Amino acid sequence: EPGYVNYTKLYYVLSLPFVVTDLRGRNLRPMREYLTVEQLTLDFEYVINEVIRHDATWGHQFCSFSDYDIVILEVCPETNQVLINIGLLLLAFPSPTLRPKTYHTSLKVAWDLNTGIFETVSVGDLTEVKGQTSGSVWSSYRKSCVDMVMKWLVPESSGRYVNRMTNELKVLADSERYTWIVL
Amino acid sequence: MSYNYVVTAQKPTAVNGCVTGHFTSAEDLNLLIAKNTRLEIYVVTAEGLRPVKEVGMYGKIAVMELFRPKGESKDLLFILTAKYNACILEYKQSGESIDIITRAHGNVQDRIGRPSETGIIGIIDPECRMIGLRLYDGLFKVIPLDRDNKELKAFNIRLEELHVIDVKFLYGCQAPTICFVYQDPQGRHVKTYEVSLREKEFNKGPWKQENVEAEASMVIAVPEPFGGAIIIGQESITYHNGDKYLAIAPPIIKQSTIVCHNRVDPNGSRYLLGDMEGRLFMLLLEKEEQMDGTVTLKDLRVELLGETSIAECLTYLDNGVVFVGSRLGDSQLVKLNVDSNEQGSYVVAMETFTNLGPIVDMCVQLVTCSGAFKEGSLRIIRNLHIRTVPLYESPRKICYQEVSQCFGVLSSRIEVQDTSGGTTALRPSASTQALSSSVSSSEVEVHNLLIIDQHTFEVLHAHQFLQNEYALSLVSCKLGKDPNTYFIVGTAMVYPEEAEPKQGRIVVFQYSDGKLQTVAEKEVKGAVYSMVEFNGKLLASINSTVRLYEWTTEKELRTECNHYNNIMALYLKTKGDFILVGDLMRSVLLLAYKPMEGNFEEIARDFNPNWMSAVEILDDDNFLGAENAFNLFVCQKDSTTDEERQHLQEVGLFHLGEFVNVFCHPTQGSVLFGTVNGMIGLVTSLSESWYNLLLDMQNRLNKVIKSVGKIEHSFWRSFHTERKTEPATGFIDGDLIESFLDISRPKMQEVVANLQYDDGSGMKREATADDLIKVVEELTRIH
Amino acid sequence: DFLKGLPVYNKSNFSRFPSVYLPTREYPSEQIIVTEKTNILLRYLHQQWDKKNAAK
Amino acid sequence: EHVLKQLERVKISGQLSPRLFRKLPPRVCVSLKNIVDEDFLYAGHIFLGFSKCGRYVLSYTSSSSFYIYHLYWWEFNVHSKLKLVRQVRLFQDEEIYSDLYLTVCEWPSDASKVIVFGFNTRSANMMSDENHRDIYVSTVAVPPPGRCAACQDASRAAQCLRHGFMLHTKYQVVYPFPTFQPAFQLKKDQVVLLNTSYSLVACAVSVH
Amino acid sequence: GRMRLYVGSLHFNITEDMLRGIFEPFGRIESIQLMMDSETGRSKGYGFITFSDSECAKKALEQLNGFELAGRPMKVGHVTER
Ligand SMILES: Cc1ccc(NS(=O)(=O)c2cccc(C#N)c2)c2[nH]cc(C#N)c12
Ligand SMILES: [Zn+2]
Repeated sequence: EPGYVNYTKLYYVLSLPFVVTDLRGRNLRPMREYLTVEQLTLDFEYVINEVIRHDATWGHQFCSFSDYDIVILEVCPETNQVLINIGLLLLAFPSPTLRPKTYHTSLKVAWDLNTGIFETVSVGDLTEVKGQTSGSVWSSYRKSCVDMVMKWLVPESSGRYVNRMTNELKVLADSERYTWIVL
Repeated sequence: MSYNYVVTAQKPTAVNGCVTGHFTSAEDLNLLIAKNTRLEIYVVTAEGLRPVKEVGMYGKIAVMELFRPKGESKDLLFILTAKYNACILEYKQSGESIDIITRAHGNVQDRIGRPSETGIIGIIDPECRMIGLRLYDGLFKVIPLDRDNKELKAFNIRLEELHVIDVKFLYGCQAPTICFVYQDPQGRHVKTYEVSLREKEFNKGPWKQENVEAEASMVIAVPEPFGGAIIIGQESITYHNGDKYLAIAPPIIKQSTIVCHNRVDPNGSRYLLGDMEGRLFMLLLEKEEQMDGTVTLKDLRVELLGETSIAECLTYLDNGVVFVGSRLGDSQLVKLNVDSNEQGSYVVAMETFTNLGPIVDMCVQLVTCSGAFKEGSLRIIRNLHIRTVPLYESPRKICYQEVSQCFGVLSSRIEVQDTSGGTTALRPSASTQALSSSVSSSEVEVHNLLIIDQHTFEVLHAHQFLQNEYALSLVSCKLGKDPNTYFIVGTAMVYPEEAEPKQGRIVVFQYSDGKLQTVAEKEVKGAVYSMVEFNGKLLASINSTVRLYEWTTEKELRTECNHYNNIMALYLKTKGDFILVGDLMRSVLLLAYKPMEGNFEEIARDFNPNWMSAVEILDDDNFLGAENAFNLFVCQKDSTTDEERQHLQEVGLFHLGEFVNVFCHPTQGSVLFGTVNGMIGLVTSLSESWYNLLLDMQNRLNKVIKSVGKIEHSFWRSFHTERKTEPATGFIDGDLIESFLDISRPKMQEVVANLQYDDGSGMKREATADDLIKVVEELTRIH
Repeated sequence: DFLKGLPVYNKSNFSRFPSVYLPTREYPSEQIIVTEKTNILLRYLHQQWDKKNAAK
Repeated sequence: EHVLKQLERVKISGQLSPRLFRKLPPRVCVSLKNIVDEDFLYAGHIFLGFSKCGRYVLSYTSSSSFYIYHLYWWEFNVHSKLKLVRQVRLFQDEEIYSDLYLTVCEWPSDASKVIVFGFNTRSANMMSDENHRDIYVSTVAVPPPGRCAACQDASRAAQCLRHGFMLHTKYQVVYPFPTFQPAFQLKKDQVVLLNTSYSLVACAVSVH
Repeated sequence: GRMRLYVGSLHFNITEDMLRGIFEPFGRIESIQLMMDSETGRSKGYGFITFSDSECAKKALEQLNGFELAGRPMKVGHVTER
């Protein structure tokens, strides 16, 4: 139902573009009459403008936003909720204490995957970027996201770990069976 | 397809927990005992303990606490199972009718969160404001205790301290306050937090964090007027309460770790402390009355009372009587008296309760290697009739030698490194009290092979192995074309510098004229974990290699073939030319010895992650496994492509609820098993039709038989690990089906209602109560 | 000695010196135990932003 | 703490878990050289490690104006040679003119599929373009664990949809370049959260 | 010119992807290698980040050296390149 959400569903048997195929190369059969692909989108641009309009106290002094950086803070598979932090470079007039200034802020937003509906959980204070470069601000922003996830880091079970493998490694370990492959 | 039936021969005997309180009536002083899944309720009467009722919970009892919220005339019981089933139970008696009411229940498991190292901890606030649960690292679960609401909405609070050792709720606090010992890279520390039900968060604790002893292992919440907390370590005992900080470092406690405590006096003036060696102490809190009415703690004193069984838990009862709940030995009722006896002890045993656990090995009528340390014994079980043979040291392995009319028992005793040259024993035991003894050629564990008479169980001979040599495996058999029967021992060299064994021996002994003669020795480059007679050859597993040895006419072991694809080949079982290999970390595998090839052939392997405890061959095509998560599983050859034949399928799954250390050989076959809790069970095979009838009967019994705490039987017996949860398959709970004979006649008719089904090799029956009574009665005769 | 004067709930308890419970079809409950579904980080941020909303 | 002292504790406690053997050294160490097939020496595979169950060991190929990527499944059996099970062509009908930093991931409970995230240091067009970056993501089905009734139905040397499908997608990201967060992106089984710098897309692939 | 930096005094749970996210906004990175313990199976707390541009690496050091990432003050410096 909302304008910020877009959902697409496609079925197969023998927005982002999908080149669904078999192990050989055949592009299968794209139809809606088996494989099931789902695509739930969340437009950052819409969310930012919506949260500033209704949930930012400083919303009246806002002019326009420039770049934005989205860092996921939490994924709850039981409640199907994605907690995203929205780093934002914007233009706004200051308090009556004008002249338009560049500021940086953080917008925490909870995104429901069952409904597709987002909810705002935090609106940051407008902090001035005085002669700090674009890289300076995004580095400090991400550093705060890292800081938070580490602060709230609760150890997960053995069996619920996301395995991540990459080689540009001395040993390939099978932790659970205390087996190493020495390279 | 494989169909199995599991039934209990002997219920668990080890005591995991015990609490005192007023559960049955406000007047009755009760004793509640937890024996794994079993809850025993007693009334402390003039005669001792009057049993009230024993209830089997559909779960391993992890938390057992009595509490009285305001408005209750009697204490309510809180129980949490190993599967995270939480319940508040109320005892109700109406004349001769007895009922255990489930006041509230639910599962308090989290999908996130990893089980904590020091396990599930369950604490109740003194003012019954809430229940505190430490289930996972990083999280503290709080169940609010509100009586005027449909649901008890439990919540998690983040704990920065990811490694908590022990926690308790403090007394005399305006705000519910937890006091806990935690570990971090800077050591161990004691910290407090106030618990806010309104904000669903922690607030700054009443007193500052204090640094504690490196091995500070338990917290004691001292009641009013003292208040505060006692922290017990390896070398010290401290008291903390805001301003106050008392510390005693008594040398008495240094030798052994204190592992249990029990409040004697309601005001916390005296506590009983039990250590790993079975020593019993009295912790004394000396008070000072203040003029403002309050009482302050002036000093701490510990005094040794005597010796009891190695206590898992202690509970003071009434009139100087203490219940000693033992896990490694027999449970006791001990009397405390002010006048010391002949040895100077203030503790006198009143009663002894047989505990078969841990069954670390057994023989077949049944002979087990029971208990550990000073509680080490042999137990002879037949038609149940139990005979106990005290060893006063750890029995490890047992084997029977019919031709010598004796048993071979591997055992270990603790000796201490003193001011003098070598080491000396602390207590007399089987290995030091044998009729005759020998020593090998060419604190610490001293390993021995004991020759014990099959009739008297007298220690005929004790052979001591080399300095730092551990005896791991044992067989009694005849090898090759040699007519003689030998006691074969597999060893490992355990040094106080290295972690993994890189040296060991296979030693062939012959017992004759009351003495043991070393026939042959074979050096290995690792630990000889398991050995099995295999078609007149010796099958042995050294670290990660399974090896076949031939016995020459020259009385020597000659290696024939090797299989190297293992991580830790700990368990071996054979049937004909087939070998079932059990790995500590890599599930199971099937090998085949190829006689005309003189080598092994890797037939099939179970590709499932499983940390094995024991294995057994049911038949040529069905293999039984028991793992670390207390489940049983059955592997079958996939019944075709070579890759498909190389894959063992787990066709049977069942949550046993016990840790199996040994398997040994209507229904077909009898595999008896020994567990850590001293429970003894039987596994047997069923036909497809027998299974189908008994499974329908289980579903019908579950609709009629009620569960305490409202735990579903199906949930309880579901195969469960940290990786997966699956409903039990191809397994019948014999205990559940046997309970049909114990239900009333009107309830039997509702169970067998519109039941015919029964396809006894062909067509359908028409089942009555009497038809099934005859079925269940024949099944009770299997054990 | 400090082993004299042990607790006495009743003197008539040790001076002198179990049936299986098969719950028959009978089920009267009272309450259920449930766990808070919502994440602890979300709950906290919800809690802090709702306190900022109260800040009049 | 000696392994045998640790093992004895197990027998009398019934407490056997990997988070107890945590501090002890590996039980088995085998060199890659002694388990790798000699015909794959000239191939130049890049070994990635073990799948969550110790059954498989994965590797990739960065074969060559354009680059072609391949994902391999090797059957592991401690000292035995690795046996090749599955070889798939990553990022179908996609011409990559720069060597990608690829990462193979696995879901918490779903052992049916794997995800391959490959990205270049900076996008192109021939000439390196500083404002863009190319993200390539492939969802590949893992080989069947045992005998499969649907797989048995074959006309050539093959695999059913459940145990033999592939999914491909490509997207351009802008400054600040979105962070790679593999643990959160795959926290929900069968969903990949993809930050396209303009939107976050929830991608669910499931076979019924 | 091409410059390589030394990043140290890091929290052991800081990932290569986290380091990439923190350093990437200053300029293009050719390579990042966070040093891992073979025996622990966890970060050593140090690594090397190689920017395509020397002036971009200079600003990354100026803005990140001595500043706390997860409570630990980060040590960003230069390297031999000889
Ligand atoms: C802020 C942040 C959080 C998490 C990850 N990666 S992750 O999702 O794989 C993850 C999640 C939780 C803990 C760990 C660990 N150790 C890893 C990040 N990668 C780059 C980031 C930036 N800036 C970043
Ligand atoms: Zn298939």
